[PDB]
Amino acid sequence: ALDPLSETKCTLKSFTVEKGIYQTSNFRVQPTESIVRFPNITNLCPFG
Amino acid sequence: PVSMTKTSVDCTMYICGDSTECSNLLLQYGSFCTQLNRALTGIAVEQDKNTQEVFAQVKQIYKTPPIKDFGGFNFSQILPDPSKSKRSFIEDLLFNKVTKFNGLTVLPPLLTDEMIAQYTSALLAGTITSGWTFGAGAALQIPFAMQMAYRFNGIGVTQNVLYENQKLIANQFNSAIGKIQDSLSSTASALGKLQDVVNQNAQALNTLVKQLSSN
Amino acid sequence: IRASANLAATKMSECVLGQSKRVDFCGKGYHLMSFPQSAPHGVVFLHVT
Amino acid sequence: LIANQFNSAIGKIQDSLSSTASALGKLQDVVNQNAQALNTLVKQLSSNFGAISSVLNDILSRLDPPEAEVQIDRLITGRLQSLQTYVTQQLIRAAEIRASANLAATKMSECVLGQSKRVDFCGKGYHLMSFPQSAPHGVVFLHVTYVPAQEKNFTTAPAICHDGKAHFPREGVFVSNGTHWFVTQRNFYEPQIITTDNTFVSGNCDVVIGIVNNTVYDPLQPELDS
Amino acid sequence: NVFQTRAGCLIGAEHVNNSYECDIPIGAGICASYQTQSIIAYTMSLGAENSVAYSNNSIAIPTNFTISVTTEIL
Ligand SMILES: *[C@@H]1O[C@H](CO[C@@H]2O[C@@H](C)[C@@H](O)[C@@H](O)[C@@H]2O)[C@@H](O[C@@H]2O[C@H](CO)[C@@H](O[C@@H]3O[C@H](CO[C@H]4O[C@H](CO)[C@@H](O)[C@H](O)[C@@H]4O)[C@@H](O)[C@H](O[C@H]4O[C@H](CO)[C@@H](O)[C@H](O)[C@@H]4O)[C@@H]3O)[C@H](O)[C@H]2NC(C)=O)[C@H](O)[C@H]1NC(C)=O
Ligand SMILES: *[C@@H]1O[C@H](CO)[C@@H](O[C@@H]2O[C@H](CO)[C@@H](O)[C@H](O)[C@H]2NC(C)=O)[C@H](O)[C@H]1NC(C)=O
Ligand SMILES: *[C@@H]1O[C@H](CO)[C@@H](O[C@@H]2O[C@H](CO)[C@@H](O)[C@H](O)[C@H]2NC(C)=O)[C@H](O)[C@H]1NC(C)=O
Ligand SMILES: *[C@@H]1O[C@H](CO)[C@@H](O[C@@H]2O[C@H](CO)[C@@H](O)[C@H](O)[C@H]2NC(C)=O)[C@H](O)[C@H]1NC(C)=O
Ligand SMILES: *[C@@H]1O[C@H](CO)[C@@H](O[C@@H]2O[C@H](CO)[C@@H](O)[C@H](O)[C@H]2NC(C)=O)[C@H](O)[C@H]1NC(C)=O
Ligand SMILES: *[C@@H]1O[C@H](CO)[C@@H](O)[C@H](O)[C@H]1NC(C)=O
Ligand SMILES: *[C@@H]1O[C@H](CO)[C@@H](O)[C@H](O)[C@H]1NC(C)=O
Ligand SMILES: *[C@@H]1O[C@H](CO)[C@@H](O)[C@H](O)[C@H]1NC(C)=O
Repeated sequence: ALDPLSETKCTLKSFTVEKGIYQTSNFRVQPTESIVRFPNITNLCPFG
Repeated sequence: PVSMTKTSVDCTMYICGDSTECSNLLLQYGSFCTQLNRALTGIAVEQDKNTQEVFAQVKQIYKTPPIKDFGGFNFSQILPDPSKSKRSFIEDLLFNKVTKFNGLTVLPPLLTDEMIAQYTSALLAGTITSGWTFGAGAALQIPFAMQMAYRFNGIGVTQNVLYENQKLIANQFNSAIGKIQDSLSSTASALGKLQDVVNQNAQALNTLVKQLSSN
Repeated sequence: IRASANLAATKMSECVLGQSKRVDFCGKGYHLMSFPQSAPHGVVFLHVT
Repeated sequence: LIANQFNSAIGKIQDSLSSTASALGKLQDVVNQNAQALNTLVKQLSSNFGAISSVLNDILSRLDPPEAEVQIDRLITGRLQSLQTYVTQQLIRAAEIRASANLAATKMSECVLGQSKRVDFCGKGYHLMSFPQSAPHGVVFLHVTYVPAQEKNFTTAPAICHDGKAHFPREGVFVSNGTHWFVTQRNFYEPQIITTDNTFVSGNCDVVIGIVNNTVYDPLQPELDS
Repeated sequence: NVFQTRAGCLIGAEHVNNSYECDIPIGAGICASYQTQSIIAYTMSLGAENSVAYSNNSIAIPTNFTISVTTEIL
């Protein structure tokens, strides 16, 4: 994960890479918040 | 058909999209997906090689002169239309008779449709002005009324058949082209073969997507 | 597709860049010439016979 | 000259081959792909496939048959699935070679054993003849082709009138150098005086488009006068 | 130093106005190469354009030839 050259070496399982275009990874935006929602009930459930 | 839609698939996110717990379990299956992702890559490159070999048979991009004095032969429906993508009239009909978040991406082709039309302009440009010679060497301009008289000389028909019938043959060829337009214009069943390639690929991916719903 | 491409590549090689003498290779009849026309994911020929 | 051109032509093949290792990319790809196939095939043996270990002997040492058979089954369906993929890969790849061989078998049939007239079947240019040369897992051809080199513009006309009859070239096309009209073969400028033995008569001037006036020599008249 | 192409957002490459032969394909007719040094991306050439001096009364007939030898591998 050092740099996009290092990625190519890691994917090709080699320390030398030729001319060309290499598909190596997948850009993915990471999540930034956590959203937890449930309908507001205040009734304690009567398992008792 | 010449090329397939250059489909590309991501192994992990198709199978375990946004899941660390699932990607680890996939790793115990070794190099399976690296193989799959490789094979589809091998197809993808070959597609551009296919298009490269079919069209890019000529070294220099030729252009027809403004003079259209082809002894009566009317190409204006197959030569590129300068007033539009520089595509011929008959080309447009062909384009018009033919018709996601799970890692199923499409890579764009190397030679784009505008690019292709330049090749098919040259091959047509060399064919009309130069005959066969532009394939074997330096393109030699030949008067078109001459060139038929070689082609007729090529099927055991004496030259003097052409020139003595130059006017008629021109009309027949000119009229011949027109009926192609009507044939193409009327029915979309003319282009079944190309349509078949897309539909199969659409089904293949369409089937591929639906399998995500199975238990 | 790959085989079809070569056949296409072949056809534009002999039948466009020249005048093929293979009967029923450039359409029914004694071949004269052909013109390619592009198409989505394929090629279309107009064999003049 | 043709001798020297061919000899020198042969020599350049050495240098292109001697210097450029990528001139033989195709064959090298065949080996590399197969080498990749086997290596992947070998490596799968290290995969656990969900089994407690990827070393078959380890399981049998550690587990009694009632349980090990479950783990062993996991490896079996995996590795067997791996051969399935590899064997399948070979078959398609084999057919790809199979078309190549048949195409190769073809090219030696027409192009080597004869003189193909399929343009661009035997390398760029009008084809002459060719030689095969062996190679690892493949063959290499040295197509000898005729490619014209130097051009000159000339003014042409599809026919000429002598006595009002239309004359056409028996083989070749008409040209002029500006003052005199010449017939020449199609792929190498070689003029000759246009005479009755070069041309055949068909129709008359009033139909041909672009016909031009000229003088056609008769070989026989001087013999009669003499 | 960011180039937007139909295939996506290309980072790290200079865009060049000139055309050359394709060295690394990219997509959408864009081909890249390493040239003097940096990585450049450009609209790939289809070759040198060459009009033909067509007319209705002109003929172009070779006066000299070559014999070439082409290596083809299968
Ligand atoms: C089924 O019955 C179980 C028996 O309880 C009786 O029956 C039910 C029906 C109720 O009516 C109940 O009120 C009856 O007493 C029942 O188990 C009981 O569950 C509740 C809730 O979980 C427990 O209450 C908890 O109390 C502790 C207090 O702990 C201190 O006191 C105890 C006394 O024994 C000491 O042992 C401890 O060490 C502590 O010193 C609370 O800490 C705890 O958490 C929260 O509650 C208080 C306010 O109540 C808050 O202030 C705290 O900060 C916490 O936020 C519970 O409140 C009760 O102890 C437990 N009974 C016994 C005997 O342990 C069960 O829940 C019923 N329902 C089921 C099983 O579904
Ligand atoms: C070649 O054919 C095209 C159409 O087949 C001709 O364009 C037509 O020209 C006439 C005028 O004579 C117009 O009335 C039509 O509307 C045109 N049709 C189209 C589709 O543009 C063109 O003139 C012909 N050229 C030659 C040299 O014969
Ligand atoms: C065209 O070619 C002819 C060859 O037939 C040239 O005519 C000859 O020119 C030489 C040079 O002085 C004379 O010695 C010959 O007597 C000419 N032949 C005849 C039959 O007159 C002619 O000069 C060339 N013209 C051009 C413009 O190239
Ligand atoms: C070839 O030469 C003949 C003469 O032998 C030309 O015939 C002349 O044609 C014009 C046009 O109709 C007539 O007005 C003359 O009367 C014709 N000449 C004679 C002597 O009758 C003929 O035109 C020439 N061909 C070309 C293409 O120039
Ligand atoms: C045809 O071209 C060949 C080369 O392609 C010419 O051969 C050369 O001729 C020159 C004379 O000026 C010699 O110095 C060279 O040694 C020749 N080359 C070889 C390889 O032998 C030839 O002269 C040309 N012929 C014509 C008629 O133009
Ligand atoms: C013939 O004339 C055209 C006119 O532009 C020119 O481009 C071409 O080079 C000429 N051919 C030769 C062999 O000089
Ligand atoms: C060639 O076209 C010109 C028009 O520019 C015309 O004057 C001449 O007669 C034509 N010649 C032939 C042989 O078609
Ligand atoms: C190409 O030249 C134009 C000026 O005509 C300029 O606006 C553009 O930025 C240039 N592009 C490159 C890549 O140099």
